Amino acid sequence: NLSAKVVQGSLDSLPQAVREFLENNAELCQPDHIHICDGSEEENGRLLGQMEEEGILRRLKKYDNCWLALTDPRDVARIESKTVIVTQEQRDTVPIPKTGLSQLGRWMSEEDFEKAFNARFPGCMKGRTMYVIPFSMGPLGSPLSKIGIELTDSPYVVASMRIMTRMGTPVLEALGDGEFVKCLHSVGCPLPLQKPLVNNWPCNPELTLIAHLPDRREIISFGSGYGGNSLLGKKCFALRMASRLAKEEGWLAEHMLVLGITNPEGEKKYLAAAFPSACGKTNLAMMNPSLPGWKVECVGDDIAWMKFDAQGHLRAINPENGFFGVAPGTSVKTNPNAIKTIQKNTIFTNVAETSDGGVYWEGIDEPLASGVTITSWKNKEWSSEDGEPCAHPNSRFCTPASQCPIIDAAWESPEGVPIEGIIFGGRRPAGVPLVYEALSWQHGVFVGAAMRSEAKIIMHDPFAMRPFFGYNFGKYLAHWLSMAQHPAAKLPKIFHVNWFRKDKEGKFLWPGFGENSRVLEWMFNRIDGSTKLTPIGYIPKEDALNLKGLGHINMMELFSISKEFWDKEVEDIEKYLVDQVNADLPCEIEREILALKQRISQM
Ligand SMILES: [Mn+2]
Ligand code: NA
Repeated sequence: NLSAKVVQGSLDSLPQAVREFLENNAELCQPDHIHICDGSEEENGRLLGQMEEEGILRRLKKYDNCWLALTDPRDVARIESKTVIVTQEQRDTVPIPKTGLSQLGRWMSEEDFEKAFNARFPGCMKGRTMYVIPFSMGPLGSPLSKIGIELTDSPYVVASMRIMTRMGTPVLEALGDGEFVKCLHSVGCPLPLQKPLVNNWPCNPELTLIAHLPDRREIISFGSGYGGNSLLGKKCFALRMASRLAKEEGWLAEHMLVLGITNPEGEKKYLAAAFPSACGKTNLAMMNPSLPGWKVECVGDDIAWMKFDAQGHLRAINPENGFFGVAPGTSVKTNPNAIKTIQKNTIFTNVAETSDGGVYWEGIDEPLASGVTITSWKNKEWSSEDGEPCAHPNSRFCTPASQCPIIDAAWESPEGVPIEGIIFGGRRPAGVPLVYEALSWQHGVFVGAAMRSEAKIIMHDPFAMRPFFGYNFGKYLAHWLSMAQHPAAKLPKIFHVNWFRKDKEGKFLWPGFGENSRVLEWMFNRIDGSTKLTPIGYIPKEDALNLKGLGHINMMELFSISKEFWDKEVEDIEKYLVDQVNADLPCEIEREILALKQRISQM
């Protein structure tokens, strides 16, 4: 029966629980075939060809084994309005706010999700193949890694997951009879197609819904083929579901890159940073530092799982296997290590294509050769003159982590790396200095809680987890606060940075990119035990920041803290936190809000 539809692998080699999960959903989804993925090169190569024949991907002949997917323009991004978490009680998932709808999560009742589900999945894979992706989040076979099984009817998903996770037969062997996260995904276009297909990219924007059911350990996603919505081990599992597991079992799952930096005397520290949208995350994680004798190496550019070890050090591991980076704005100048990374074995999505088979995008900063022309991400001849970008602004590259020329030697050590500093941020055109340090752990938690970033709109993105909390943010804030009562904890120092402060003409006060290494240098030396006290925390004292080799920098304006800007800031932060967090806001946070007000009132 079922075995008759299997075109690769054997039902009988799957652990029984994996087999039951597959059986239950094949019966539900009614796919024409079952493909058990093995993770092999040969399978990958096979699936690429198949994808090329069908028009899903094009070869990028300028490079070694790169491919380009173009999507339906209705499906170009993770969509938060269609993303929900499902729990018996609303409060376990989001706080009940004082006014408005919560912006800290979107809960759906189990009754509502059951109707939503039944309206979408039965028969959804008719006419297509159901692929079975065994994948590990974390180095294969570690005790501290978690495994999932994602069923999908999208080969683009398979190939992306092979890069972004460890996938294939070795994960099934490691999993044996263990537990796993059940992940079900369908693009939602059963054949025969009921609606047109744009660029050979199936999606069902109307019914798109990305659900998480933490008590069942299930992620169920329907109707988008796009990254955050389809690659379920990354945002769905490694951030949302995990942040909730972590709150239960003593650890943290966070939206942080992790880098190791070494000073000219050979001392090395690992730092973690949580930044909101469009703040240069990959750019910092794989920075080529400008300061002589300094070295930066990349552990991860997006997510980190962290847990206190036996001596109380917070150790991080990057549960991903690759980088799903925003492409526009990537160039040799801004991120030479990212460029080198994506020179081969990479999938690109919604970027532009040169006539010689290369890629292109806003900010790539690479003159075209005489006669080379550009095809945009909508498949049309393109020119600067048309008044739309040649690449979608959320376009991506999906690339093996092992290819980063500065990948850290410890990026896959199953014991993780010891975090000595955590860095929060955002895009703040006015008011917020280049760097400041927290006064205490509780104050550091409040700094993360207070994060805002200009996306002409400025929004709150606390800890850069606003779209990703797996559970009540007030409870997450308690969970972080409680780290300070962990026996012998060695708490990382907390900082906040802003690469985007502008003068009155809107020009950047700070050059950023490699020059950010000057700011990392000061944090590094602060971790080693100097400062100038201000109401918002410590900034570097006069002349402490290393400016050698830079053109002029307006230090005074860059580090300026005005009472008036900050009177409004703290009023905004208070309003936000008391309104959105309400009955769940920890008293430690309340005290930090008041204290900042008190300090600001003293200026
Ligand atoms: Mn991210
Ligand atoms: Na997005």
